Amino acid sequence: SLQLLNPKAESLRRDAALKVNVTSAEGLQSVLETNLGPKGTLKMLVDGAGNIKLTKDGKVLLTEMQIQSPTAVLIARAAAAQDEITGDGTTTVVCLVGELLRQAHRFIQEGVHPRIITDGFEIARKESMKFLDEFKISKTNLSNDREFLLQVARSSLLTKVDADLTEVLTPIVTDAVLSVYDAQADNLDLHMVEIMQMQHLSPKDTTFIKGLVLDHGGRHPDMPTRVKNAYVLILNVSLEYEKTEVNSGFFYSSADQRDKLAASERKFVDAKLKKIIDLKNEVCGMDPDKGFVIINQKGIDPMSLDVFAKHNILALRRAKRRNMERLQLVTGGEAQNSVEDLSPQILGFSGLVYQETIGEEKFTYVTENTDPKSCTILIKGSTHYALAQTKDAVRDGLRAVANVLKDKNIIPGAGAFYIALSRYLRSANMNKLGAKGKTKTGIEAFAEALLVIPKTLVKNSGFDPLDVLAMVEDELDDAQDSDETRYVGVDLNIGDSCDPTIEGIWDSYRVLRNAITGATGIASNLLLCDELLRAGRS
Amino acid sequence: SLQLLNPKAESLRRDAALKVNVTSAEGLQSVLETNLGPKGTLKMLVDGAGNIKLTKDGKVLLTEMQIQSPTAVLIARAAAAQDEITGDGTTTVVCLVGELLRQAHRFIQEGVHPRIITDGFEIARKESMKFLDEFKISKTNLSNDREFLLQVARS
Amino acid sequence: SLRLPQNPNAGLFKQGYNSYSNADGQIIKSIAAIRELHQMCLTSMGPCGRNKIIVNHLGKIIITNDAATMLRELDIVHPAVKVLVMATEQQKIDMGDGTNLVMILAGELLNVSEKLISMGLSAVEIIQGYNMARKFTLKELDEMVVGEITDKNDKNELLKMIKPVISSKKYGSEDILSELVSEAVSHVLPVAQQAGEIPYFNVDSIRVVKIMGGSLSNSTVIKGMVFNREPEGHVKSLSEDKKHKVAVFTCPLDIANTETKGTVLLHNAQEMLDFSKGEEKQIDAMMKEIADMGVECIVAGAGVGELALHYLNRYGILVLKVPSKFELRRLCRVCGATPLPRLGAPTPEELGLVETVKTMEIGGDRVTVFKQEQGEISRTSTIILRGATQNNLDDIERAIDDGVAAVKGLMKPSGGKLLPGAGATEIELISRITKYGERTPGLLQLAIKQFAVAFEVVPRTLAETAGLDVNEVLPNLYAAHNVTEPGAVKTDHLYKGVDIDGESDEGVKDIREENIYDMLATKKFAINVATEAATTVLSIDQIIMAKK
Amino acid sequence: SLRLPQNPNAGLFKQGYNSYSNADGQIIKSIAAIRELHQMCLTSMGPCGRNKIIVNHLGKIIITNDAATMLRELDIVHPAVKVLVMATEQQKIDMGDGTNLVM
Amino acid sequence: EMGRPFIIVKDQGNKKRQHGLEAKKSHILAARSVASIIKT
Amino acid sequence: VVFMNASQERTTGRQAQISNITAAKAVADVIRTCLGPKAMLKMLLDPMGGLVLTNDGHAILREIDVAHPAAKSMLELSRTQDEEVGDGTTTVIILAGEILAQCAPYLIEKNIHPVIIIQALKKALTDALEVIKQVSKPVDVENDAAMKKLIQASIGTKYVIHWSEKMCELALDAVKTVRKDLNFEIDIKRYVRVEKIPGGDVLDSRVLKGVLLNKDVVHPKMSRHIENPRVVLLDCPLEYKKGESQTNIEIEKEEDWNRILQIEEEQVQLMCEQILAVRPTLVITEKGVSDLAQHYLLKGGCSVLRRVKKSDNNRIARVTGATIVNRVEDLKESDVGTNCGLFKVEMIGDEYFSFLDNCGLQKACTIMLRGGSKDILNEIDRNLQDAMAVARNVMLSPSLSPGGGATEMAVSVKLAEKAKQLEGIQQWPYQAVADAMECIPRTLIQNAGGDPIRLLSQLRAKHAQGNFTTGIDGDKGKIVDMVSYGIWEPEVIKQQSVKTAIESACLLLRVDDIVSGVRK
Amino acid sequence: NFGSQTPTIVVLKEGTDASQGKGQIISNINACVAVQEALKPTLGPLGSDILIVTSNQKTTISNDGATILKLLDVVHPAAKTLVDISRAQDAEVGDGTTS
Repeated sequence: SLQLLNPKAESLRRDAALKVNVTSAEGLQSVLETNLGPKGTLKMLVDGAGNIKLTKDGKVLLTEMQIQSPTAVLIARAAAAQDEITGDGTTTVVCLVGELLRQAHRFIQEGVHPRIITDGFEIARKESMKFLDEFKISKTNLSNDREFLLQVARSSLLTKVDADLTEVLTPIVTDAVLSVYDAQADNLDLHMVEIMQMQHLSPKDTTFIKGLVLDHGGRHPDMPTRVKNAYVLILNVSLEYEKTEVNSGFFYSSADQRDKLAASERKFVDAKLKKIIDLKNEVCGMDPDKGFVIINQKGIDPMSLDVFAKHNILALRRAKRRNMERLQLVTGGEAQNSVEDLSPQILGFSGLVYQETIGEEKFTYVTENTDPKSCTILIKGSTHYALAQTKDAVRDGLRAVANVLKDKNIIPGAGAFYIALSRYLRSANMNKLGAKGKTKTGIEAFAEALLVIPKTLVKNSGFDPLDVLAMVEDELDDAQDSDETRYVGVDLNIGDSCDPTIEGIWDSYRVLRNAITGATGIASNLLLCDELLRAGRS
Repeated sequence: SLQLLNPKAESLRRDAALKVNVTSAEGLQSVLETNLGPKGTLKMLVDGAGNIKLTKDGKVLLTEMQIQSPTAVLIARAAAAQDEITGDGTTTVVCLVGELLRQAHRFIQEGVHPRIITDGFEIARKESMKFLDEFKISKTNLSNDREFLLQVARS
Repeated sequence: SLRLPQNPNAGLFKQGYNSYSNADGQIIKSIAAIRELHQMCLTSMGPCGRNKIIVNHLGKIIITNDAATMLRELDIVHPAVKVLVMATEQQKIDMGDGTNLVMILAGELLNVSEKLISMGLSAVEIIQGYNMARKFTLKELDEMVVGEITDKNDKNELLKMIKPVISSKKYGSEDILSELVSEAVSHVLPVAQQAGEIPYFNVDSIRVVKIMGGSLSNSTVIKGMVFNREPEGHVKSLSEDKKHKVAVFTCPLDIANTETKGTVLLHNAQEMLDFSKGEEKQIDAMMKEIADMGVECIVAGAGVGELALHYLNRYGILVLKVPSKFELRRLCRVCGATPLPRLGAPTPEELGLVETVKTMEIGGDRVTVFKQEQGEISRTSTIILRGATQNNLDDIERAIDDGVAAVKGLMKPSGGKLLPGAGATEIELISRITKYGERTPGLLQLAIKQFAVAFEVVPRTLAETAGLDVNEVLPNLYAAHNVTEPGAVKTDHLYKGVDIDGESDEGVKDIREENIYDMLATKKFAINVATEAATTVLSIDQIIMAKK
Repeated sequence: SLRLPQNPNAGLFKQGYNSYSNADGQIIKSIAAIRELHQMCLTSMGPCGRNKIIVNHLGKIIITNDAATMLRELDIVHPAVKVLVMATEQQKIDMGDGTNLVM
Repeated sequence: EMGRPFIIVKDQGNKKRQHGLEAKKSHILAARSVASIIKT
Repeated sequence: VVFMNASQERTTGRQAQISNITAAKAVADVIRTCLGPKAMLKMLLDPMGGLVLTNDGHAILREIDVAHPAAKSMLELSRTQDEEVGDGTTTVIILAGEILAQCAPYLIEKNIHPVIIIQALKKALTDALEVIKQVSKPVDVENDAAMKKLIQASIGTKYVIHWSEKMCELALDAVKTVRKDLNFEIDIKRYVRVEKIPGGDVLDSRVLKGVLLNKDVVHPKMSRHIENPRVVLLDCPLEYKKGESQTNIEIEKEEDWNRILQIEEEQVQLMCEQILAVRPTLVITEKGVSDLAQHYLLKGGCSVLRRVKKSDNNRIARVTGATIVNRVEDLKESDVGTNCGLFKVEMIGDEYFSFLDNCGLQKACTIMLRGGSKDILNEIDRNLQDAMAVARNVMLSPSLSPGGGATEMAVSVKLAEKAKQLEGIQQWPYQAVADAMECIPRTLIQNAGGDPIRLLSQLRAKHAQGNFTTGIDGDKGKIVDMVSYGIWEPEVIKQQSVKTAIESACLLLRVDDIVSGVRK
Repeated sequence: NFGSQTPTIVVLKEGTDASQGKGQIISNINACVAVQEALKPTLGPLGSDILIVTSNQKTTISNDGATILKLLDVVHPAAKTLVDISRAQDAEVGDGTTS
């Protein structure tokens, strides 16, 4: 009856739209299921411009590839929102949504109405949240031990690159925090670390720096590259005027005023430079090994470069907006706009400042600080995609170690949490039901659908997932009567079980909590949508 | 590697071909799903020539309507041949073939090889023949019971 | 998000195949598709019904109000409409009467079914509601019958049968059209009362000849068949009377030719000189035996050579050409002759009797008069139909066939079994089925009560086409049926019916004086076909079409 | 049996996207594709190596045996070749010697 | 017109109709063209 | 000639009436599955690409382009129900679509003139409002526990019924915060702020009184946590103001150009001194802020926020109590925001968020909704607006009417008794409304999987016993009264649904012709 | 169900005209009056004649109502009734076909 409204309008009702939601989610899952696990496949994104991007994360894949199917758009927007807050779980949510639909679609053909199916999802999900509190283990972060942070950070890097580069990047992402902590304030910000993209050495030769690194080099040759003692002066004012707000001009009566009107603009430039030179010599005069460095956010007049060249002052222009807040944390100084107010107290301190020339550009390196409140990570690569592949591995590793400090509870990984929910959701007894036979249908579909995560890991390794999970159920049966608590994981090497706590594999709290809740809403709305309609004016 | 053998060719294999037999047989069974049973739906066929075919027989639906999918062609020739010799079973075979592909498709995604799945079909089918001997009920034609022929004809 | 999946895995069938099911309001669209052609036949119902013009692809125009004839030239698309189209054609062939009733009744059963489906009634329960109500309907038709035709032929009694049937088709003048058809029926009846023989009648015996020009009042009834023919040798008024002896030959008149390689063989000039005079003596010897028997007319079934037509003009023998077959077959039934293929002397017992053969100008061309007289009665009489337009001549020919088909209804059953006309048949069934719906417990009473509501279309159609308000006239008619039956017998209130124009307010007293009645044998098959036509549409849950 | 099912995944992603995966091709197949450009560098290696003429869409002709210079002016649709092209670009930028050995 | 095509005779737009004084003027001038040819 | 260039051909008579009724029925037929607690969902595709998945009646109609001219009037009926009330937009089209469906076999069959039917529809509309008024009972508007069960009426259909226990606490404090004494509470949706934050959990939410801004601080030294915040709203930008007269300065002496830049720096410092007179802790402006005015406010500890939405400034003035003043010379201690507290900037990777907590009766609140995805979060936003709209009509009038099939059937029973007593030409169109009120209770059974034949047959027999509280269950389909389960809806929702359907039915029945091609 | 199009079934084949409304029977009246317009000046001994040229370029001059309608090919259904009465009047009496 839709064509009577519009001739070009189309629709698919009841099972016509139901087959779309099950197939489109299964087709999208089949592509992204091969990326789950350390043995997962590597996708190469090639656009019309010829750019090559190698990443195993579903956030970049779904962003570069436009999805025509409307059903998979909900999964892409759900996996995108999962990467925003938790920085992880893109592939996990995609694999859960498609599995919740296929398991529930089998009961629909048996005569089960989708309404009671959605009831079994919400009741079983609330019981999983209660089990999540008992299954998680609280940790003490006051000791700041390295061994605990290395194993958690390595687990996220094993899903990106091989084990050779993982061992190199593991202490880097572990050192990504270090001196940044607060006991009372609880505020933790990962935007203070800088991601540098440059081609130098090899991707495995990168190292961590304890201080800020800038991409701007010395504008004048006489500016000393290496400075033992430097006082960073933050200047947000532009020394070179781009334009005057009020329109004005210079009208000279005689040619003698031409050089005078040109010197009139020299007074305002020298007025800002007069207080800067007096600030350097204010501390101590004729003092070797002590330099003075200015980092400016706006442009610097090339004419004024010779003013600082005689005093051996390093100047940097066109700094990033996020760089101003980082100068206070690293150098310990204070952000200043104009030069009207200066003092040695607001100046920063650095133990080593040097610059290196890579290609046609020069980069500024600042390190050796007393109590630096921020740091940076230098990402080097041998090609174009090496900068994008390592960056996606670090950014996904930053959010992993952040949840450890934000939440002291750590949940073991390697599919140990999904297997534990299988036996718990089989029989709920009289605890939570709400109906006779109506609710138990949706709970059974949600319980067997959580086993796709451990089975997908085995399929990427080339083994039999049914044989791996067979020995898992046999161990959990004997562990209950032996009065011993054991966490059974999945090992992809020999095709046997393992212990995630001993093997060093753990998962974040916010990633697993938002994955179950996020995938439940996506799969529920698709089961509750019986019609797919398209209408509008072209 | 087929693009090197032929300039223009179309092929689908493994997971692409696995969805061919499962999905195509699912759409064919759904047409005859409402057909099976005495309360089943009634379908009318009208071609471009003006002829009208109104019947509940699944064989007329397969012969009159062309099928582009090659998977259902194997099912259509099997369902038609069932009605030829036995006069019945057109919609029954379609419901058996289409459903057995989907029931076995869930384990194919689990990593089970298709050969050991089909090997279990013959083992389970041979037991249906041994059970068929004890399941059937013997009837003697020497009684010449008319009521027995009435109830069978009404099926 | 930009483009839909466009029904994936739809490649199982060709792109021209479409699936339509009772769900998604398509069963309502099928009922709504009936109302498009239903209102076309509503204005054509009754004596005030309006004829329709339908132009085919060849340019032929047939103007008729008959629902069975109009649906022939129309191209039908919707499949369930063809169920209604082919249902009206069967009623015209079988009983030759009640064609517009099957079209209207089967269309109203689907209209009242739209409310039945909306209330949740399954297609199975709706079919059982009409089948149980139809069986009670056919039983009440035999209880409400009044009067009988009794004797086969009567001057007055034939005005109560053919006349009310032809009143709806080209109303015009009443007694003019009724006398022309009623006269031709009395000629084809074998009569032979008290003999105990089984009566017989043929619907193809009476033939209608369409002749343009003149007026309807100038039409007459001819006991013989009338064709357009030009006599070859001469024309004869045959005033010498003493009737005639006529013979009919289905084979042409000519020298018998070998079916394989007919060839003239002449060895010498002696055989060539006698070859020209030899063929002249063959026809002379064959035609002499026919002329000696007193045969003044010979009917030929094919082309006759010129050598054979020469000796036929010598003895003054007329020549008639009867092409094809059926035209010659009905000629022998008039004179009672038996054709024989040979050219020899016919048997005197197989010769026919025709008193006069005349050739006069009627519509501008020469027609031959086979008309019979009082004695030596003949069968298969023809009716000369004069009209100004050829379009009126076509439907009146079918209007006469409706009266001829009504004569067939006087043979197979025990009698005529006249029913109250003017829509009084369908109105009385409303109060009887309403009481029948209450006597049946359960949920099946919903379809039974609505089955009697569909009978309200007959009084509403006759009132709407008459230029009267259906809201004022129809409830005033139930006042006669709302008083049921009194404490005394002899209740004449069953004769109340719907009146056209005039003073309105019901009227025409009892229809017994009006003499318009209906046939019981027609209403039996009219309800059965119309019910199965609507049942077939409701019994189809899914409709599949090809190429469109 | 005339038309293929077209697969359900045809509606997923777009028709312009092409897929090469394990068992779907590549796997020493695409390795045989770069042998055309690999043989190009084999003839240019050594003091007896052969120079190659390359005409860019702009019309400028650059005749050299350097693999880093030749692969720069060539427009190559095959993506995995760019992995080898960008590998030779670093050899020229940093060390500046041995570009033919890397390819 | 009321919105429906009105065609009395086939080839409606092909055939033309002349009436009134213009129909008589075209007939006289048609004879004058033939007359001036024959008068010479 | 062509005469009229617009639809020279005309379709009039019964052909135009069928096209208007058939197209109007198709509008209600698609949303039949959208009614009830078991109702399904509908997905829509706009030409922009944004996907909208909801069961709401209005959201489906306005996003579908209908080529039928008369069927577009059915699309705007939900806008009347949404703008005036916001609840019951689905029942309006189902009722209005059933009227024309029931009124169809009259002009074609009974040949009754439309105006004759219109006179019957207006008389049936007056009697319908009296039946709804009689079945309505007053309740306490100050009872918090009673208003929680009333909001669950529209929630039972929506997917948020799982969070309904939490959702009622969010919508209750939202309406109570913005309302004030004066036409009674005169609450307006514009004062309620609903912010959509991707990610998080739906079970964890809180009602925040204030304005949630996504803008970061303009300077790193700016304190993100203030114990006693003071908000001063300024519409004038802190950047140097330029005159619109396009003043051109002719510079002659050498000290003229250097003085212009100094005066520009003196006025920016002067405008900061006018602000520091009251010593505000916070500064919020709707325009850009220059880098020179940032340093002058560092000594006073003035946190500056730039590029704030224009409508958000009016919402800040309600919570903080500050008065908006454009010029810095008129700033006084009375115009400074007071009683505000709990100013903190929480660190989230996506955006920087600022929190405000209040201690002239008009207030405002910002509800932070955390969903599982951006598209589901758009659904909770729409479900929260419809949940707060139910509490509006409860606070306007104490009248409360039953729902769930009890109100619709209570009217049809009263219309059946008066119909037999009319005995006139208007008796037939008067019975059309009685059968039109049956679509809503019949739809609830078809979506629940029950048998509408046996349930509706015994349902009418219950209303004849003298009780109007008998409804239809959405799950089991029981005939049990609605007093036990507690379904109740404001009378305004029932009145606006009946009034709109009657006024819309009379509009389409008066259209005897459809013409196009005008191109105004 | 076999496709997302789901075409709407039309009762009559494409190309069929419409009817009912207002003025459908009036269209048949104006068709006969327009044909009458040509035969009116041909009535009476002082009447005029009509020149008709067919597609074969056959010149014919006739004031007779029967002959004029034979030259032109009338595709209008209602206007052909005037042709039948003109040929029927000419067949029997032969005069008065114009009247």
